[PDB]
Amino acid sequence: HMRVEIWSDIACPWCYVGKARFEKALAAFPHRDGVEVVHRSFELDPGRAKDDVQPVLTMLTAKYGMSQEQAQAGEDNLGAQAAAEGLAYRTRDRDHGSTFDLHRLLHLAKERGRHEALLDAFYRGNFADERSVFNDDERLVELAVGAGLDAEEVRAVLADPAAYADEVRADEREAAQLGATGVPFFVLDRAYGVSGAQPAEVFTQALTQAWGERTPLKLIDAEACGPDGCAVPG
Amino acid sequence: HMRVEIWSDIACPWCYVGKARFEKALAAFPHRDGVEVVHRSFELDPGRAKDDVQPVLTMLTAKYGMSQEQAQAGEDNLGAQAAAEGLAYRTRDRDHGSTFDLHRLLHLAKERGRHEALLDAFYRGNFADERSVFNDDERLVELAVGAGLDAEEVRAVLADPAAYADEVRADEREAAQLGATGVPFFVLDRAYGVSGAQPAEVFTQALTQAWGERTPLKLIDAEACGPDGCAVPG
Ligand code: NA
Ligand code: NA
Repeated sequence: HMRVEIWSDIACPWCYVGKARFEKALAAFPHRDGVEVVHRSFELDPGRAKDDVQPVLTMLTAKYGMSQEQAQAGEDNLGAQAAAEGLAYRTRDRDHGSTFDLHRLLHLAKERGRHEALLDAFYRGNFADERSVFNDDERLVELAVGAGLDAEEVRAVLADPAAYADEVRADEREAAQLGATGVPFFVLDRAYGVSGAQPAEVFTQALTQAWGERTPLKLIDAEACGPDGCAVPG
Repeated sequence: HMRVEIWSDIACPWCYVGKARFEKALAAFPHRDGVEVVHRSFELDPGRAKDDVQPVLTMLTAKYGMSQEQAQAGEDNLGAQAAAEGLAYRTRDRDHGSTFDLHRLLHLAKERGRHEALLDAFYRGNFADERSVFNDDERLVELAVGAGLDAEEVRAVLADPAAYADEVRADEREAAQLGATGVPFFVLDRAYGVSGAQPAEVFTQALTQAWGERTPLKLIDAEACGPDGCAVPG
């Protein structure tokens, strides 16, 4: 088979839309049975302070020198494209903050086999839900418990800043080495990079090309165990 | 970086010796910091019955039409090569059996971040230890608890045959697709296959070649979030 790695941040509307687009493409791919999907941490703003939560629309108009009209229109468009993938998406009063701790908790999840459940919870918590996922540990606890995780434990991870920090940074490091400066970023078989919330069409194409072009392995050759037992040479 | 996947069985003396040889090679590799090692299930005898435990030396002489002298000599040699890697290895009275349940428990471990600890425990339980790891659930419980895992839980996995069965078969399936018919089998970056307990020299070589020859990714190209925010095109 082959592996598809997907770098994303929770505070990234196209990561949320692009995940659904990819999954839709994957479900129509002829070798979906041979594909493993691995989610990977990325922070769009790793330097941001935990207590720095801002309204999205303020951020667009203030931080990006864009009009309020234009800000609203981008969000309306994102709401339309989210609906079209079967995702809820609030087009008003969204907020934005640091995701570092969310990512540490995603690694707790990845190591409780619940990675995709907590990822979807956090996305839902962010984009579908009026309550903030930022600077609110009890919110993360509730979202995490809802995803199957244990609470005393999720709390221990949140209480201990070093808990899973290495793992978050290592994912971020790997993305930086692979050339990604923006998410979502999809790496198909460590041969092809796909960037942004592409049409399921492109994703389908990317899967097929990536699959199609894997050459058999190149061997280097000694003692082994095989259908007729183990070696005894020296 | 890059990933190195290692297929092995617990009832495989060269898997045990080859793991140590690889690790030794990895520790002297200039880009060890960029390598992720993932362990993968393989059963040399998946059809074997849980209650079918045999002395190794009987198996060699009876099942492989080899002399008893020769059987003992292979084991003595394996004991020497194990010592040379810092591994204990009993050259007498080893037994051999089904590993299916061990592999299911390794997947429990992989999903408690304790994969390498339980792998080394099971190897030690098999090759260093006079007590059998085969057809003895309480032994597996003890070995598993010693490796950091929870007991009521390890027992639930052992009580439920379907627990992690899919995961074991999927690893075995992948090995079969990659052409492996014997272990240990090392796949470096999905580009190079290395088979058997090779000299750390070859492993070093394999790492270097595999690392050296990764070409940058090929991209296919849309909306993303990046250093200057998120897209708004349509
Ligand atoms: Na929210
Ligand atoms: Na033993």
